[PDB]
Formats: sequence, C-alpha cells, structure tokens
Amino acid sequence: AANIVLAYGEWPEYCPDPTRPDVSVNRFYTLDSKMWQENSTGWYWKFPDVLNKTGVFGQNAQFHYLYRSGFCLHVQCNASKFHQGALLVAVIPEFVIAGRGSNTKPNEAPHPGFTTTFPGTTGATFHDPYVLDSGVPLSQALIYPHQWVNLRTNNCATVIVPYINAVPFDSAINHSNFGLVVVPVSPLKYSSGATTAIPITITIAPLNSEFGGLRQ
Amino acid sequence: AANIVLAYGEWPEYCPDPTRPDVSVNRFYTLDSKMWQENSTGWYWKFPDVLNKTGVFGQNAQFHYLYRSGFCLHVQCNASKFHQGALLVAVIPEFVIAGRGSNTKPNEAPHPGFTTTFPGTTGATFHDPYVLDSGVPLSQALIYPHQWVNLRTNNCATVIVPYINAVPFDSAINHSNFGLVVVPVSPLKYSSGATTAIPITITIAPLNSEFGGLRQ
Amino acid sequence: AANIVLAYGEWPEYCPDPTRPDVSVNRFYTLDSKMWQENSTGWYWKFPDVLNKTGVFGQNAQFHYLYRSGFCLHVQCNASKFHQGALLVAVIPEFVIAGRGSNTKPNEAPHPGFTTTFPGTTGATFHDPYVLDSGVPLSQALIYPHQWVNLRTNNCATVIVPYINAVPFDSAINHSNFGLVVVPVSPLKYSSGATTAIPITITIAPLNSEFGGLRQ
Amino acid sequence: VETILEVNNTTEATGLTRLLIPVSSQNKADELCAAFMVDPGRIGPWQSTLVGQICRYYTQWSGSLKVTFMFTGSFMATGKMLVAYSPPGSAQPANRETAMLGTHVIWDFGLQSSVSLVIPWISNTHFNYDYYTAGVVTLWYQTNYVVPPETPGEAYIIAMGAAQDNFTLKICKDTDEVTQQAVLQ
Amino acid sequence: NGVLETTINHFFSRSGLVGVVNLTDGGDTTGYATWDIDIMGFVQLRRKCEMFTYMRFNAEFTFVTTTKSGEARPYMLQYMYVPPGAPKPTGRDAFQWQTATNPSVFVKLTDPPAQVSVPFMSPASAYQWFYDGYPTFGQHPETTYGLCPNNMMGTFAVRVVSREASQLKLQTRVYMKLKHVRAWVPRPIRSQPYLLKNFPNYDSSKITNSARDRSSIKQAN
Repeated sequence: AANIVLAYGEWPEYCPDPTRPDVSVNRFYTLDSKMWQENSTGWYWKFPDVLNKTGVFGQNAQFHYLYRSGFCLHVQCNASKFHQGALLVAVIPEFVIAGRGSNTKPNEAPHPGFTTTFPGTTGATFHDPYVLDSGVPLSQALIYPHQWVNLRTNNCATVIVPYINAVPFDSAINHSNFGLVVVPVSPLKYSSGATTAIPITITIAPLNSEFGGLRQ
Repeated sequence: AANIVLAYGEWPEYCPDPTRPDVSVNRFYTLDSKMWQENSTGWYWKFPDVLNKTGVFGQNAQFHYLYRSGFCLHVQCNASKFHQGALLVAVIPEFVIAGRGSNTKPNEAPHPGFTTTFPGTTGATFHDPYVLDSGVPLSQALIYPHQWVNLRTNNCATVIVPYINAVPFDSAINHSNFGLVVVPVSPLKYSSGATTAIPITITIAPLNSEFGGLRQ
Repeated sequence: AANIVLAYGEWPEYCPDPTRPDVSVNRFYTLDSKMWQENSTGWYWKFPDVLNKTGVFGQNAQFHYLYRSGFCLHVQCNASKFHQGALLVAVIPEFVIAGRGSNTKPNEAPHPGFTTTFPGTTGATFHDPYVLDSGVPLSQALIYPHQWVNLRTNNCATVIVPYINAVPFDSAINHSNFGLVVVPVSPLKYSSGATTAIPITITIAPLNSEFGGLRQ
Repeated sequence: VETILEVNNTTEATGLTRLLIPVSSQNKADELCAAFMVDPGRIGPWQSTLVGQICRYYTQWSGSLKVTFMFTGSFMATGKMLVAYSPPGSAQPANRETAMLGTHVIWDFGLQSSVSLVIPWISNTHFNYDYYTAGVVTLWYQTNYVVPPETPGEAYIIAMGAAQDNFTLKICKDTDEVTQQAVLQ
Repeated sequence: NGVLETTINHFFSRSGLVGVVNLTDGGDTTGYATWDIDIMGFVQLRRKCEMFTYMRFNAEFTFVTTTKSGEARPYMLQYMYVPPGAPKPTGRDAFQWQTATNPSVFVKLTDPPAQVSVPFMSPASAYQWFYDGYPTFGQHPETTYGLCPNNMMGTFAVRVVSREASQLKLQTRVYMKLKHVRAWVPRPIRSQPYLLKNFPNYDSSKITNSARDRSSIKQAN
C-alpha cells in the first residue's frame, strides 16, 4: 500500500457520454497462487480472459457481446527475510506471444495454440523469458506500467490500469486487452533448510465495469 | 385494464425496516398458453414455483435461501364473439391439493406425488374441479381474490397480490405461497366451423422482490 | 377522414405571380367502381387523362392549350368484416408503363399501345404487378405518396397531391403528370357464401385548377 | 422510408406472394412462424428495401433499424404473436421460452393491427470465413390463430423496415447489384 | 343487533371437549397417560378453524377427572405439561417427571378441576393449518407434504402421585377454551367428510353434493 502504480497517469472512467452492473461486480477475485522456485521462468495472464469463466463477472462477459472496464491488480509475495530475489510485475497492453522454433514459410510457420495464447485462469509460463516470448527485449519491459517486488524490500505491488483500446467497446471472449507478466529477473535463492517454494498471489478487482448486448 | 383486483385491499411493500435486486427482476414473464376446449377441466399453478426454473428470477430463487415478493397477474383469453363461456380466475393462498381415491389408513393413504403437488412451468389440471381438489366447495371460491373472465364481456383479468405468510421470509423452492386456479365454470360452447380450442395466456410480473443468503 | 396523405408535404397553390375558372370546376367526380376479386391484379389511372373526356373539366382541358392543377383523391373500399385483404394506394409521378415480352432491337421492340398507355376513364390493369409494369420493385413503391387501405382497419384512403412538373404549364391531352396505382398486395379472401367481388370507388376533386389558350 | 421486406423468398411462392408470410389455424401454439436475419447489406429479405439497396453503395454502415409488421387478417380474427430479437453472437432461438427471455414484444392482433420493434444497434466490420454474424428476428405463435365461423382461417403478415435517425453510411463504392455493363445501342 | 356475537373471538369461545384420556395402574409398564395437544381432534372445532389460514390465540385447559365408578376419593394427581421440544415421560417412575422446566399442577381428585393457560408457542407469528410445501431444506429427492412442525403446541401427561401403585382407574375429559383469537385470510368451509386425521385427503368416488336435491328445477318446494 506504500506505492501504487497508476498506469499511464490516467484513472478509469465510464463511457464518455452500454450499461452498468451497479456495484454488483465490485469485489476481489483471488487467483490460484503460483509457486516460485529456483528454476521458475515466469508467468503471464491474458487479462480479460482470466475472469471469463469464473464468477459473477464471468457470467456477464460470456453472455454480453460488448465489454468495457479497467482493473486494479495486487501482487503479493510471501517469504521470509532469509529468502532473496526480485520480480518484475508489468502490465503490457496487447501482449501477443509468438511462434518460436523457427520454420519460415507461408505454410508450416508454427503459430501458437489457443491454450498457449489464452492460458485461462491458471495462466501460462514463459519458455524463454529473456525475449518475453514476444521477440522483444525484456530489459526494456520497464517502459510499460510496472513495479519491482523485491523480497529485500516491500513484498507487495499494486497497479491500476485504465481501459485502453482503439474502440470504446469490444468483445470479452475474443480480444484480450492487456496481459500481466511476472518474471523472476534475479533468481530466487535460499539457504538449505528454508522453505523451498515461495507463493505468488495475484488479486484483481474489476473496478468500473460495463456490459451490453445480452444473449438469452 | 378496466378493473384490477387488488388482493385483500393491500399493496406490496418491501421489508418493514434481506436485499433487493434493484429493478433487475422487473419485467413480464409470459407462460405457455393453455388450450381450452369443450371438456377442459381447469388448471392451476403453484406460484413461487412456476418461475423457479426459468429466467433471471429463477437463478436468484434457486441460489438464495430466503425469499420475499408480491406479484401482478394478467390472464387474457382470446376468442371471437361467437364463442361463449366463463372462467373463474382466483388466487388462493396456501393452496394444498389432496389425495383422492380414498383409502383411509395410517399407511396406504394415497398422498399426491411431487409432480402433482408442484406442477412446474406447465401447471396442472384438476381431476374433479367441483371440489377444487381440496375437498372444499368451489361455489365458495369467490371468497379469495378473484375475477370473472366472461367471453361475453371483457376478456382480461388482472390481480395484484401482496406477499402473505406468517413469517417475513421463506424458502422459494420448498414452500409455495399461493396457487393460481383457473376453472371453466360454464363450459365453452361454439358453433360448428369456429376454431375449436381457445387459448389462455397468463403473464406474471414479480414486482417488489427480495432475496438473501446466496450460495456459491 | 382519419388520416389524409399530403403528398410531399406541400399544398396546392396557384401560379406564383394563365387564368382561373373561378369555383366552376370545384366538385367531385366519381369514377366507375372497380370490382376486386380473388385473382385481381391491380389497376391504374393516368391522371390528367381520366377527366379529359368527361365533365365540364373535360371540355376546358380539350379546348385549352395549357393546363395546371392539383388534386384530392379519395379511395373507398366497401366490404364486410368477414372479408380480408389489403391494398396499396399510391400516387406516383410520371408513371411510365413499359413494353414487356422482350425483343431487344432498334426495330421490333414491343412498345405499348396508346390504349395501354393512356387507359381512359375505365383505367387499366397490371399484367404483372410485382414490377408495377415499370420494371421497378413494387416492394419499394412505398417511397411515393401512399396509403394502406386494409379491410381489417379503416377502409378509406385520401391523398392530396400538388401540381408537380419541371414547367409551370403543360398540355392536358399529351402529358400525363401522375398516375394512380392501386394494387392488391395481400389477396382478397372470403368464406363461402359471402359476396364474391368487392367494389373499389375512387373520387377525385380537381381543386385549384387553371387553364389558358382557348381554341374556338 | 419503410419498405416491404421479402421474408418468404424461397422457390414456392414466386410473385407478389413473395412479400407475404402466412399464418393459419392448423399451426399449433408455441412454434415458429418465420425468422430472418437483420442486416441491410447481405443477400436475402433486405435486398428489396431501400435501406437494403442503398447500403450496397457504401462499404460501412451502422445505426439503429426499425422493423414493422402489419396484419391483413379479418377484423373478426384474433390471436397473439411473440416477435423477438436476438442480438448478434446468439444463434437461432430454439424455443419460444428462450426467445421470450430476450428482447421481445407480445403483439395481440385484436388490439393492434400493427406492431413495431426497434433493433438497437447494427453495423459492419472487417479487419467467406467471416460470414458477418449479425442478429436475427423471429416471429412465434404465442397462441393459436383464433377465427370465428364462416371466416377464412388463413392470413398474412407483411413486414417492412427502415433506418432511424442515427443510421449513417460511409466509404462510397459501386454496386455488384447490376452485372449489366453498358447496354447502349 | 349487537354485533358482539359475530366477532371472530366470540365464535371460538365457549370451552369444549378437545380430548379424553384413560389411565390405569399396573404400576410399571403403563402407570401414566399422555395426550398431545391437537385441536384437529374432533370435527366440530376442526371445521371452524379450517375456514381460516393463519390463526393466533391462547389456550385454556380444564381437566375433569373421575373414577370408573365415578365416585371420587382423595388421591393426588400430577398434570405435567412438556412444552414443544422436550422429551415425553416414558414411564410412571421415569426421571422425566422431576424435570423443573416441565410445569406441573398437583391437585387432589376430590377438588374442583385444575385449570391452566398456555401462551402462543409458535416461532412463527401465527399458526397455519394449511401449509403447501415440504418441511425439509435438504433437497428432498422425491407423505411428508403438508406437515409443518411449527404447529406443535406441546403435550400433557398424567400420573397418580404415590410410592406404590394404586389400583384405581381414571379417565380425564379435557376442555379447552380459546382466547384472544385473531384470524386471517379466510377459506371456504369444507363440504366433504374427513378421512385421514391430519390431511385434507377425501374420497373421489363417493363425492357428496353440497346441496340436497329436489324434484325439478322450476318447482320450488
């Protein structure tokens, strides 16, 4: 709670005068924690996906043709004072993974599978995080809205992101607005006898939500 | 719309200062019409049942442990000026059907089956309507809130009923507050060549609803 | 009299400061009624024609070289409550029928005969009404000034049309400003024993007339 | 301007009867009468309308549309229809019961001889595998068609539709509606 | 012209006989007698309180006890009232009778009758004799239809106070007066006879007509 990252210096707002679910969708969703250990390579969550199949929020999104909202993300890491490491918590818009294992043709180019593109509630894991699986240089990932969660210092990272897109409304199932990337820049180290695997808990509050086009 | 029957001269109200679904549950539900013909014996609908498995109202009632509301009922009968007959539209609280086909013992007494007690969305049909299947004298059914729909005169009957019960809140699945009985007192008659079967449409608006005790 | 159709939202007027026949031409002309039956295909009247050979209006038009006026048209259909159907009453400017029965050349192309182009007082009858004998899509005929005369509802259709043309004055005999098309969109149906053929009466009042260039 | 849709276009009634959709006594209650997709710009019932033919000259459109029904049955006849609109992405409603849960209008003939239904929003978007999913409107028998004796037991609904004020078009183009290519001579 | 005889309270007044219970001493097996409070017992008062749906009232019981020959003798009796939810006496000598929370009245047989009042005992705001539904919340998978535990008013039990058994034989007429009566949402009153005690079930084949017939419709007696 010491520092919040407010993405792009702009707060979520409603449609700039399409319905609102009152306060009904306002509450914390707590994802299954990820277990971070010496060799852990990082994780990511395509965001207007993670909540698609779970919760009251999930029933709205699957049954409505258009969707709009921002989010508030809290990433906590519980660990002792004898553990050490650092993570990079970043929210990167329109995160698009890429086919690796090069075969360059019009035909056999190895495009990612759906389970690899949209991971679901359990998120996915980077094959090689150095490029963020985008082919892009992770060392530059600090451009995006980001926070360092460093076990030496505060263990929490919170980031508010507004709704961003070229259009006011878009489908919740097909299009994933932003992904959430968590990478272990400096590897986790611990002395013998300490607990081996450190959990990572991400809590997400779909604040300021809108829906439309209900399907009976 | 000429005359509304306001049951027991008292309007629906909320809990006398337990939550409210805003205006979200406010809309007409139109049941499958019943087809009334020369030999038709009448119908009934256990009311906080009919809507239990159908609609947004239905999802609330099955997922909430306590329930409260009143209703507004519209019964229309479409038919020509050459058809004739009369129906008795009555809303009778705590309508309890009875085992007929007497065998009087502690053991083999023929109690009604669940499909006979709670009919569902399609309602049920009186074996012998003269007693209303209660053993009680239908000729006295005019006690309850009632309306005559007489094909000679206006073909619509509307009745508003408040929530009535000994307790403020009760379960929606187990307990059926009131039943809706529609009987063809004077039989339908028509000349040869006219349409044989006359439809009966009942529209119900769960106005002033409350729920509580949600179950994840 | 419930609804009048005022063509193109503009009232008839005199010459925008060529003589006027005082009130002498102001009165109803009632055409011979058309007899509409199951297979009836529709009718039309080239309008500054119908009145050309009949009445005091007719003597002026044949003896004057220039002509100007608007009209008021009343189309009544008398029929029981057991008859059913619908007609489309439309006033379509510069209605030009077309040669059908395709032979495409400069020479033998089957142009319409005069009796087919200008029908006279008794009007004419569409071969195939689906194209309005213009080759154009009748389903779009609702563009023009129009009224539905539906036996289920009111049986009268009235339309006032102003004088429209590229020139202020034009000959009454040669040029037909607008035609009046009456088509039986939904066919006439009646039960056995009812009167078979339903009459259609069209009354026309040449309001706001002018003439010029008398010929002794 | 609201112009007539052809909702019965199929190889049976060919003629002016192609503009009319029927109702009868033999059809039991709680079953489908007719349905048509609502888009101006594709083949089928909208090619007859102006809004349908005028959208051929433009690549992108969007706005609200207005669909209107009219009943030609006898003054003595009576009944009810359920006319419902399912937004795009939802498939053909299978049952009246699920159809009711959407946006619908109960329409009783004896009362109103005409009903109207405003589809809220509809527009095209690209960038035949896309197949442009849009909404459909279905028309159900709420109750069987009631008719007195010595009266026809078969009637027609006639459907017509038009754009509303906020409907807009853009990016002009020529029509594929005509293959003619210069009759001349 | 005085309305007071037609008020809903006067109509339920006038204590009648709601039950009778017999008592005989062998001393061990059955030395006692128990009577559950039920006002559905006889058909006069049943048919009256079944013309309403919800009713709220008090009860006043008077116990008239005599011997088999009828002549009294100064034996002492104990009337125990076990409120709803308490266990009932299982024997003359059982420990149930010394429970402090079960009120009792010790009265000799030669005295005027013993008399007590009972409050309105339901957890609900009124009794209801017509319940449409099931008592269970446990998702009944599907004889339990219509029976609500809410109407349990308690129980009386009777014994003779003595160290040994006394060979006398008794029966107790119990008269119940019904006070402060409020009634709601009336019903029609039953035409058909009753078959089962606690249930509306009637006879479908034998149905009796509500009005006795006559010769012809157009001849009036």
